[PDB]
Amino acid sequence: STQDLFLPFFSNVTWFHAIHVDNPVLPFNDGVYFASTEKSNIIRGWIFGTTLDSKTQSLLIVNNATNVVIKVCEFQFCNDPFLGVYSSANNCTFEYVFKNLREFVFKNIDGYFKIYSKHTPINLVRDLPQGFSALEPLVDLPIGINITRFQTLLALHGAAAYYVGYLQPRTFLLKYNENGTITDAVDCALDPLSETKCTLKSFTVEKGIYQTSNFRVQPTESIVRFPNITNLCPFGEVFNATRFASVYAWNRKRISNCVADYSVLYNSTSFSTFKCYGVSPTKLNDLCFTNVYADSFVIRGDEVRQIAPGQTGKIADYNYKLPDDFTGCVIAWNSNNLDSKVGGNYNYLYRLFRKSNLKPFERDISTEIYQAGSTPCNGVEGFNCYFPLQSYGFQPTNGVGYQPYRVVVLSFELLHAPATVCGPKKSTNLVKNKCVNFNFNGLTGTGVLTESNKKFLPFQQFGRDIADTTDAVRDPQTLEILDITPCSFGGVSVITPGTNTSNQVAVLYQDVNCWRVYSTGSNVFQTRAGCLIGAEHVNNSYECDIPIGAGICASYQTSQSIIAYTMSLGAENSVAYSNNSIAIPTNFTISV
Amino acid sequence: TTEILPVSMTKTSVDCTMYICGDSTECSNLLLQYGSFCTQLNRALTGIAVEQDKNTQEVFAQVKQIYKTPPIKDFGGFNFSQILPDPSKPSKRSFIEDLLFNKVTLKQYGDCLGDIAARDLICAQKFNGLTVLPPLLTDEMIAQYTSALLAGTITSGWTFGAGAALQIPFAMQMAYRFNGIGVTQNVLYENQKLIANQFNSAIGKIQDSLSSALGKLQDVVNQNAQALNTLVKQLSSNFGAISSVLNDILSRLDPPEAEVQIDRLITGRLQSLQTYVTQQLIRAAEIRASANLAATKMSECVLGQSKRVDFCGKGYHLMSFPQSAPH
Amino acid sequence: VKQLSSNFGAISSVLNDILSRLDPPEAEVQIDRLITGRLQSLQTYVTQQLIRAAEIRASANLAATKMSECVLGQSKRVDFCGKGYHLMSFPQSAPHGVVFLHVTYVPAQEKNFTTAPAICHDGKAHFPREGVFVSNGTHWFVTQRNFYEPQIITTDNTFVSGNCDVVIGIVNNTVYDPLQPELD
Amino acid sequence: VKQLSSNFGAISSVLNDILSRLDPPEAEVQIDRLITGRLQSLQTYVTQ
Ligand SMILES: *[C@@H]1O[C@H](CO)[C@@H](O[C@@H]2O[C@H](CO)[C@@H](O)[C@H](O)[C@H]2NC(C)=O)[C@H](O)[C@H]1NC(C)=O
Ligand SMILES: *[C@@H]1O[C@H](CO)[C@@H](O[C@@H]2O[C@H](CO)[C@@H](O)[C@H](O)[C@H]2NC(C)=O)[C@H](O)[C@H]1NC(C)=O
Ligand SMILES: *[C@@H]1O[C@H](CO)[C@@H](O[C@@H]2O[C@H](CO)[C@@H](O)[C@H](O)[C@H]2NC(C)=O)[C@H](O)[C@H]1NC(C)=O
Ligand SMILES: *[C@@H]1O[C@H](CO)[C@@H](O[C@@H]2O[C@H](CO)[C@@H](O)[C@H](O)[C@H]2NC(C)=O)[C@H](O)[C@H]1NC(C)=O
Ligand SMILES: *[C@@H]1O[C@H](CO)[C@@H](O[C@@H]2O[C@H](CO)[C@@H](O)[C@H](O)[C@H]2NC(C)=O)[C@H](O)[C@H]1NC(C)=O
Ligand SMILES: *[C@@H]1O[C@H](CO)[C@@H](O[C@@H]2O[C@H](CO)[C@@H](O)[C@H](O)[C@H]2NC(C)=O)[C@H](O)[C@H]1NC(C)=O
Ligand SMILES: *[C@@H]1O[C@H](CO)[C@@H](O[C@@H]2O[C@H](CO)[C@@H](O)[C@H](O)[C@H]2NC(C)=O)[C@H](O)[C@H]1NC(C)=O
Ligand SMILES: *[C@@H]1O[C@H](CO)[C@@H](O)[C@H](O)[C@H]1NC(C)=O
Ligand SMILES: *[C@@H]1O[C@H](CO)[C@@H](O)[C@H](O)[C@H]1NC(C)=O
Ligand SMILES: *[C@@H]1O[C@H](CO)[C@@H](O)[C@H](O)[C@H]1NC(C)=O
Ligand SMILES: *[C@@H]1O[C@H](CO)[C@@H](O)[C@H](O)[C@H]1NC(C)=O
Ligand SMILES: *[C@@H]1O[C@H](CO)[C@@H](O)[C@H](O)[C@H]1NC(C)=O
Ligand SMILES: *[C@@H]1O[C@H](CO)[C@@H](O)[C@H](O)[C@H]1NC(C)=O
Ligand SMILES: *[C@@H]1O[C@H](CO)[C@@H](O)[C@H](O)[C@H]1NC(C)=O
Ligand SMILES: *[C@@H]1O[C@H](CO)[C@@H](O)[C@H](O)[C@H]1NC(C)=O
Repeated sequence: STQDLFLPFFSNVTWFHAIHVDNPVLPFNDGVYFASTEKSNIIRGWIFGTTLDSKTQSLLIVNNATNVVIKVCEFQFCNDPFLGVYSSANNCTFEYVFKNLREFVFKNIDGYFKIYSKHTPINLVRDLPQGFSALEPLVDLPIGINITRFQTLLALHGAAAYYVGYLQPRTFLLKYNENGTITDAVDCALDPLSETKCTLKSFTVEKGIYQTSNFRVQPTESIVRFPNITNLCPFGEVFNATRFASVYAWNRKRISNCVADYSVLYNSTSFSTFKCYGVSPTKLNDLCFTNVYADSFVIRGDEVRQIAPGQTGKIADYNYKLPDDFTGCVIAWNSNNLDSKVGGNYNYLYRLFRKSNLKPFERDISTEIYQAGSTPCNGVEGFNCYFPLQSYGFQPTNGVGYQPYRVVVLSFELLHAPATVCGPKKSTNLVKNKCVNFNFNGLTGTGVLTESNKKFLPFQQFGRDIADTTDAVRDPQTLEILDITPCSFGGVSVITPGTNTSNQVAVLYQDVNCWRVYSTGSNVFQTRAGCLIGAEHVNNSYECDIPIGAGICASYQTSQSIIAYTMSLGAENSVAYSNNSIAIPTNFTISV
Repeated sequence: TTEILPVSMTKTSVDCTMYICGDSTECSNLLLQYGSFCTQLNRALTGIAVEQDKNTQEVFAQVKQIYKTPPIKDFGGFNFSQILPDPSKPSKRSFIEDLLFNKVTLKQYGDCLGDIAARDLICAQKFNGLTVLPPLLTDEMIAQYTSALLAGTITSGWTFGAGAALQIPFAMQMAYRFNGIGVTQNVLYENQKLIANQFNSAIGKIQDSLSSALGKLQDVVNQNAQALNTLVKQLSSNFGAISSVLNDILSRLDPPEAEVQIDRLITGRLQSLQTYVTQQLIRAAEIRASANLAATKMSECVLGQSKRVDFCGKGYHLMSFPQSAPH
Repeated sequence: VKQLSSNFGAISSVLNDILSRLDPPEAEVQIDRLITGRLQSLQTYVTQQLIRAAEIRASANLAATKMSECVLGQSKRVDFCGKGYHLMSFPQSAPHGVVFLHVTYVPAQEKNFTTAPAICHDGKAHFPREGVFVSNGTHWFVTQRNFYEPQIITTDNTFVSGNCDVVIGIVNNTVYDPLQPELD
Repeated sequence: VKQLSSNFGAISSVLNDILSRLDPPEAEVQIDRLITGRLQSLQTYVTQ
């Protein structure tokens, strides 16, 4: 078994001709299956790209009469390219120099353009043929471009026909013979029958009834609902303040009602340190933030490693302490140009002495003459009686370890309470009664939204059930409560007479009253076991062949078809009872 | 006197992916590494489910001739009206079976949408892949089987269990059974009215004691329900992860860091399913022993007269009558 | 054997692949995941083997009871040793099991008779010793219940108890009394 | 009683040894390993 991008079985491919008596621009969705039926070498290559007009980069794979040419350049392709392609080819990064069934598969993953292929002899006139043949790896090109469209390159003066299909992520069950070749496959998501084949891990199914999987619905739309925020967050009086605080009397600032679009700092501010706890830096753009605070101070360069959870040292013991469970980011940058003076800058201060370590987010500003030993000080500052604070000497000619650094600590909460910061992301309309992917204040999921009678108190945003999953939400725009429901529900079973006998099957939907069915067909029959589709109902009563349930059984009878009936319990005979009448046996039987 | 026996239990099936991942595609791609375990669990559950139908078949479907009781009820003064089927109720059940069925208390997607979900326990189960399968024989078929057994015993004695039913007057059969406990026939024939009156009064006492008992049959229902609800409740365990909610982890964390948390949750939920399946196996073995005992009692107390002490009641056994009860 | 290809949340399911490309301190965590998974697999196997062994043990106890009561004797409990009145059984060995051949007696061809509980001869009530009273239509005989072998009602064949005023369906007939001819 | 000396892939099988020498955020992962192992032992006992 393997899960990958395959062409689904029995799909619907597009067909193109070159018949005297077609080279359009096509999409390249997730990879292409390309088949070609030829006798005279008409199909000569392809061009892959996005715009194909020299503003972006394109890939040319061509077979000219003598060579195979693979180029990645900025081409001005012709509107109608052929052989008997382009005009410009300026900045080139990569360069390299019906009787036939030429099958190719094209993929584009992580900067690699992957090609598989196989050639087959055929003898036909039209229509893509039947059969099975696995393609083998051909080449893997490191091009590093964004392909979205493609166009076929043909030749001019001849009979040719080419077919295009699109790949999807599927699970397949492949079969390897004793020589190592793939001779057969099962598409595990085509049919319920195929699903039982996939589960039993065999190509043969015996007669019976099998549970397959609950009925699943895929979402159609995606929606985003963030609050109405217009202002940008104050990155300019946080990261670009003229004077910072000393680490012992560190500063704390509230932040609210602003969009957190930090891409404005890309040109503004180069950071030597930027580390986030409890969140991935790649999710910041999709989240909304609760109780945001910013802490600011200035330290020596050597001491920056101490602004982290569970650290020791004088900064982390007497000046500034982080919690063990911290959510937020630490940001630090060198500030020698701003905070160093040629004589020496003594404005910035720290605590060198404290009886005990600080608690998390506790500030100490007390200037009490520290008593080292015995013999109390009476606040006079002498032997074993020291001024508690000390200053940093910042000069332009310090070593990098001794230079000043500006530090900002951002503290926030995620996905529990109503939020007001909410990074950059555009909101859509609210759509109801459909299975839809959704994002509410950064919380993502899938399901169906309905109007709710629940009344939330003003300080709450989400509602959770016994299993702890979120089932209600206040809309951040209209302030209305909405219920969330899963869109996958209901049991399914498949009835087969045996794959040896036939491929015809019946399907039972256990939670449908006959529509949440895979196909309607005909012969829709309702039982207390559910809705049965694909079986003819008869008024007889036989012995049970295949049990369906609630007294209903099924069989494969005579033209052959699946029939569903009510099982008979046996023959009915009444005893001839009277009050003066007996029955005596006259012979016997010996039975083994 | 009355004896109560459990014969079958609830049949259940699990959608493994529905329970472990919900509708998360990433969790399903991660879970593809554990498919053998889900297939193994489902194999064990399907074995249990077919065994339940085999139990019911072995207890109730011994004889394949569906006898009918005679229209003329001349049984020497014995009145079996309380255990014979009432031909006017929708279900063709006897009066006592109707009383018994009222003493044990045992769904479309649109029916539970929104509020109703997570409040009603059955829908909470069904949104997490836990389904209950219906039995093969309905209540009406089992009632038909019991009525056939009763008609056979009161019209033909014990002959219908060895071959073809041979009719005999009911008093002469009673005299035969008196011979089988060591009492001569004339005792029955002389005391026939007293014996019939005592039998009728005793049946009345049974009836009046039921409309006022079935704990052995209610605890099976309670145990199955409690196990399914415990599985639904165990979905709020972190198992040492940041949260127990997949959607909360998938936002705020990228795939390489979300994978370790998802892996913890997957291991925990597979362990929960495994524990459920093991305890279901042990319970099914106990129900199977009980159903074998019920089949032996049906053969030896209803289809014959038993001489082994205390197998068919307290005292010298004369005859037995079966009635169907839920499970 | 098939469950050895599970990663259990490790980089690979192959130990040799992990041991190359990783040093002991980083290989230990992956190996630990694999060890936990494979111990769980062995545990599941052993538990299901225990439950299956209990079922086989119940079956073997039943087989021993059948051997004692059907082969080493004649059983009167209904349907334990076949369908019908049990006569005898023969065991045969089978791979992992036993097969029993039960020889039983089955009543074959039935005929209808009118019957009666007692006979009233001279103000006395006569009951069968070990049979049943039947009539072919015109005449009265006594027979045995499981095979039809009619006989003349005599005093060495019935027993008397009481008069004829209490038994519900008594009939009038003569009882031979096979001594009177000899005394004469 | 004897199965209480298994590490289950942790630094030690003794809780007091882990609680000294390690802070709560780093002690939690080791304690979690021990908890999972000891719950599995109790489960096996109850099944048998
Ligand atoms: C097919 O393409 C190849 C490569 O673009 C052509 O080969 C080049 O031809 C030019 C013109 O003579 C030479 O200057 C290059 O050195 C050749 N490159 C090679 C040989 O690698 C080839 O001529 C083309 N064939 C046709 C029929 O046009
Ligand atoms: C892509 O091509 C353009 C166009 O030639 C390049 O831009 C010119 O490159 C030359 C080569 O040094 C310079 O003299 C010009 O000043 C550039 N600008 C213009 C407007 O002509 C560009 O460098 C190429 N890009 C890459 C990545 O190779
Ligand atoms: C918070 O303040 C209390 C009281 O000032 C501190 O506790 C005292 O600590 C001194 C030694 O530093 C002891 O002599 C006192 O007996 C303590 N009193 C009480 C009531 O606990 C405590 O250390 C301070 N906490 C921090 C983190 O500075
Ligand atoms: C009792 O039954 C046996 C068979 O079970 C009868 O024997 C058969 O008789 C027919 C003709 O009457 C023959 O064609 C068969 O070959 C006989 N079978 C055997 C095994 O011998 C027997 O006749 C019956 N007796 C009575 C009195 O009905
Ligand atoms: C057999 O028993 C039934 C029920 O005990 C008797 O039917 C009842 O008869 C009384 C009159 O004595 C009525 O008041 C009840 O309503 C009857 N109940 C039902 C359910 O019919 C019946 O009479 C008894 N005897 C016979 C010959 O049937
Ligand atoms: C009932 O059995 C009696 C007694 O065997 C039958 O009467 C006998 O009939 C045979 C045949 O005609 C005679 O040879 C005997 O002499 C008769 N015996 C007596 C005592 O009369 C009688 O035929 C049978 N009745 C029916 C209806 O079958
Ligand atoms: C059996 O015989 C007794 C007496 O031998 C019959 O009882 C007498 O029957 C006649 C006519 O039916 C009555 O007039 C007498 O009063 C009855 N009692 C006596 C004589 O004590 C009895 O009826 C017979 N049974 C039948 C013929 O079925
Ligand atoms: C496998 O290889 C052998 C030896 O070359 C060959 O004879 C056979 O046809 C091949 N195919 C199969 C299916 O065995
Ligand atoms: C980035 O900043 C530099 C220095 O202020 C400026 O010269 C440049 O134009 C800026 N780039 C843009 C357009 O953001
Ligand atoms: C920071 O403030 C100074 C003061 O004039 C300004 O020149 C600089 O461009 C600012 N940087 C920003 C806003 O990123
Ligand atoms: C936000 O926008 C919506 C729609 O534009 C509007 O109904 C609502 O009043 C606005 N304000 C708040 C606080 O939701
Ligand atoms: C299906 O719905 C119909 C229409 O309401 C109803 O009569 C019937 O009871 C339902 N079927 C079952 C099996 O409950
Ligand atoms: C089955 O019986 C019903 C009602 O008796 C009747 O309407 C239906 O047509 C019958 N079906 C067949 C195939 O005869
Ligand atoms: C006995 O008599 C009843 C009454 O009609 C009849 O139906 C039955 O077939 C008879 N049995 C035999 C064996 O003749
Ligand atoms: C048998 O029933 C008839 C009426 O059908 C009755 O006259 C006769 O007395 C009854 N016999 C017995 C023994 O009850």
